[PDB]
Amino acid sequence: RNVMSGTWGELWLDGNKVAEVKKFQAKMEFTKEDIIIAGQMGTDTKYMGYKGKGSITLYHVSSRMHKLIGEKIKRGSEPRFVAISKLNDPDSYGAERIAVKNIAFDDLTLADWEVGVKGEIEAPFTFTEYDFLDII
Amino acid sequence: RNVMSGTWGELWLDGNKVAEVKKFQAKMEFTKEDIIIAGQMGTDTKYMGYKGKGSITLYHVSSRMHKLIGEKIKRGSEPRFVAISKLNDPDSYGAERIAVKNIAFDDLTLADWEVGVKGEIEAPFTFTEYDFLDII
Amino acid sequence: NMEARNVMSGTWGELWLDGNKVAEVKKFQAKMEFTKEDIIIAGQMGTDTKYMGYKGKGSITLYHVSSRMHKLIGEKIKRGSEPRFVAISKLNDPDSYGAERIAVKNIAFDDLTLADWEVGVKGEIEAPFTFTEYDFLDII
Amino acid sequence: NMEARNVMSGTWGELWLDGNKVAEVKKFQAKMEFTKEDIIIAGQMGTDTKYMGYKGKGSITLYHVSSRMHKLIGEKIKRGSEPRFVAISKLNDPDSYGAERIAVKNIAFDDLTLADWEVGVKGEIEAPFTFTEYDFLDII
Amino acid sequence: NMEARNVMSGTWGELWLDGNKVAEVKKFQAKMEFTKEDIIIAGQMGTDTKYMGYKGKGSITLYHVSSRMHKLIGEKIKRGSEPRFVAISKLNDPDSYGAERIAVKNIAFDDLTLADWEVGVKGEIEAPFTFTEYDFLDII
Amino acid sequence: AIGLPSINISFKELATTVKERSARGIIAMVLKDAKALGLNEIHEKEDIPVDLSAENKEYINLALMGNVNTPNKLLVYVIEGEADIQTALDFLETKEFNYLCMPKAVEADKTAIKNWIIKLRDIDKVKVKAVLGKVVGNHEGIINFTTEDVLVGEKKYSVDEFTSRVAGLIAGTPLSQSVTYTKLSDVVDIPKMTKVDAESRVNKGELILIKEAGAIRIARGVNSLTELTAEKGEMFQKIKIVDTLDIIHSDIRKVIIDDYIGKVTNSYDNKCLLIVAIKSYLEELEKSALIESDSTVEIDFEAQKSYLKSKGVDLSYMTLQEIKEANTGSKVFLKAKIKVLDAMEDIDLSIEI
Amino acid sequence: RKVIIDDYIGKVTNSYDNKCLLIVAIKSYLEELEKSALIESDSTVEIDFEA
Repeated sequence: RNVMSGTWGELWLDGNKVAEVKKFQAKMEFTKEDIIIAGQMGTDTKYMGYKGKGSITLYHVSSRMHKLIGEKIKRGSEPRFVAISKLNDPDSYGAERIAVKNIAFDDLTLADWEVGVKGEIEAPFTFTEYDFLDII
Repeated sequence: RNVMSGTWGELWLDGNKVAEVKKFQAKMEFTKEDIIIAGQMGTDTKYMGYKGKGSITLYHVSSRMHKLIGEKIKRGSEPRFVAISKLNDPDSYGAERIAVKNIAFDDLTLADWEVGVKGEIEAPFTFTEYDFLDII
Repeated sequence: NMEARNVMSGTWGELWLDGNKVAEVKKFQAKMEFTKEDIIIAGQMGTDTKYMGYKGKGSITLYHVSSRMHKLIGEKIKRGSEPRFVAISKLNDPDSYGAERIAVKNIAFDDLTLADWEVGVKGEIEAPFTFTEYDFLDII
Repeated sequence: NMEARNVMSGTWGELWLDGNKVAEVKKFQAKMEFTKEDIIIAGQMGTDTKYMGYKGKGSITLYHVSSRMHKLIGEKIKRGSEPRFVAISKLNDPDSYGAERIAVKNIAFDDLTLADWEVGVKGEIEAPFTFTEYDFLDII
Repeated sequence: NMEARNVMSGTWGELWLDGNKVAEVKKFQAKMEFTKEDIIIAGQMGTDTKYMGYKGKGSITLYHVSSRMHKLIGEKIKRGSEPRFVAISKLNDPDSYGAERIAVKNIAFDDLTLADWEVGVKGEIEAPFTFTEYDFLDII
Repeated sequence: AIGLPSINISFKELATTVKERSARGIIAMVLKDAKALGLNEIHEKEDIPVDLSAENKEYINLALMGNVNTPNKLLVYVIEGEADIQTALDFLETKEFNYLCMPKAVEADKTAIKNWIIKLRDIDKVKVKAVLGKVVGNHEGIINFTTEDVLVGEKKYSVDEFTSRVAGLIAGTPLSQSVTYTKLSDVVDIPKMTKVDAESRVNKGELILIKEAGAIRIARGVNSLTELTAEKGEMFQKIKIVDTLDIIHSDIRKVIIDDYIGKVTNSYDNKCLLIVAIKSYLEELEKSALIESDSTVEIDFEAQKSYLKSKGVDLSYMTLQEIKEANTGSKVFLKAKIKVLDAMEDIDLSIEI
Repeated sequence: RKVIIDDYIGKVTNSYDNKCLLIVAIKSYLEELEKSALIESDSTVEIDFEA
């Protein structure tokens, strides 16, 4: 038995393959409310919703994010995208794919550099719904 | 005399044995209120209830959490589970088992990977009642 | 019997206004205020009351997606005619025991909001009303 | 004698309404408001009062698990008849000195809540009432 | 249909006052308060109301960029003549379904602010008013 | 397949009932007759076989009267005039029931019935009971009704014949209530009995009738079990408690036998899983207020110890945990502790002047 | 004795709530006897703690 290594990771953003990607991460956080029921010491919770959060980290090879969202952000209309993540370690038995839909990005990084350091860009995002392909 | 090592730890979740588990933890936190009584400098407390908290940490061998809760979370119904933890160090004299009931998970991790790093998943949870089997 | 999951959540409600489903709804509330008069009866210290009638009140709050509220009553109010509407509220939580539906009739609104906006703030419109009658449909 | 553990906790209460135990209860409160008139007596600076009667008031708040409150009075109110109920409250804390039980009689409710919900908020229903009589059962 | 992006935002509004566009505008609000009288009809418990008229109210808040409000009415008020203005509000959000425009007529202002400042605080001026008539232009 | 579109309106008057039957309660009667041989289930009065004699009709009608609700179903087995009871018992093994009664019997056949009931309860662990005329058995599954010359109507019914009415009355009682001090309207009079003799007779462990207060009523709801071991309880003499316990035992079978027999390896982990499942089942019964709270399920230590000693195992110098970890071949030993509330049957009131 | 025999022996489950209901019934009977002025109006009924 082997655990999948993250070296074998590929990302598709808006139908284009992202050649440079250091890491990818997507999570769903639930919303709960405390409810106290008469006659019981233990406290129970009621599930009332969820939120989707995540981020990307990619090397500064090109100006992808600007060409994606820059002019539309100024104009006043916010675009939404779909991203696909694939994790297929040859040692492991099977692969795994996830489709993340209705993505909105939190910020834009125009420029960032320092002497003797290779540039890196990380952009958090929030999503609403996901779909699953090639479940292990 | 020897202290049990966590290497000999096994976990059963929803009636299925969890092959990969790095650590397991469950705790009960009490609720207290400060009460000041006339004529006494020391301040006393009254116990009003308790909360159950814990988490799991397991390697990303398979897509267990999604098959557990994914569709039901979207639909609007939250499932509850029962987990059993066993700790039996051969050096120590006896074993210990605990049944944790009415478990609800705090979040769901769709995908998380990085270059050169084996994947790990940790999922916090909250519970209400516990039962003890094979006390020491 | 009693459990946390059984509590109804407001996210699962929906509201029909004049036969058209309203999707941009934030909250809906209806209530009946009884009218009671104090009566003192000789020989008893405790005061007792007599029920004489009820008054219905409520309000609707909804996101400012479109100018729906104007098209209903804006032109009719100026001319001197007051319309009456019917609203249906359904609360269907999968965890709770089924769903409850109520029809509120003879609704007349209290005010009309022509415009309300502020820089950096999302728009919302709240409209209070009064009613007279109601029905029970699929009560739990 | 006096100690912190002796203080009663509200988690241990329970409420019977019309002979049926209510499990989805959040809080219960009953009170009696006396009526007193100021009387000035010649030769004394301090004013003194005369007691003439009392008025009873209270309220019940409960989670919106089911449409219990409608089935009690909804149809009767429209026709013109007002029902009266009996409530029993028991507060039994293991640490305190036993338990106290009280019966509140001749309860008449102030209002009926047809619908109340909001997106992202759990539902709750509170109903105030007035009473006239009471009994003491197993008082401490 | 319904989506988050469809909700209008206040940053996209603008206001014309007396035919001159006001750029330093913070918020604008207009409303119509109906007048209703309670009427009790024999044989029915629920009270019903009769609509008799409406009253218009609103306010404007703007940054203290320039002394615009003085030049309009300051000299006329002392002499005994009250002017009437016309305001147009347009709300045009690119994401929402188009834009809505409303003209508010016969506006009369409630007060005039000669001076208002405090150390370390930016200046703002808010002016409430009352109106009588309105038009609908390009309603959604 | 697809037919023409159809709109049909049906009117039915589903209001023809009184003294509705309970969901629980199944009575099995085996009879000797020349006709209608075989099993003939009787749901109600309208479906009664016509070829039966008058005696069997009278016995069935006696068994058709309950306390508050009528019994759910009646299984009437008819045997020929000269036949052995073994075939009827073997046929009845396939069927399921709660009580079995014999209107017409002999002394020797009662012994066979008692032996069959004991073997079924112990060896096969199937919880059923029988009502017998004069059997002195010392088992909780046996009920002996020992009053004679019951005058129902104008006939001196025998004790064995009235065991049918006793069984029907027992089956009709709801779970909450008991059978103590329940009045029998049909009965007219009883042979003379002094109070102290009746008290001693019921103390020995018997089912009797007495004349107290307004009319005739059952003295007590005790069982035939008359001696108590350390393991056995004093609560096992009451019929209501035993009925609830047997209902629970039969219900847990859909958890145990359906899945955990022949489909799961016998390892201590699976034993713990089964224990957890049983406890979780018992919690639901507690929440419905059928039994009291704080019910524990755990491994039967003493029975497992005895089984281990039966084979070649030196029980000395073994840890208690080591004893529990032992693999007992292909058998599992479990023990549960539950409490059932009894009905009000005794009152002691003291008044201060 | 008649009141207890008629409705309580064998027809209720011996729980605390049923005991309270029986206590209420006995108290109601004593209060009924009060109006005929046979005994005094200070009657109390409760559980025999020591027994």
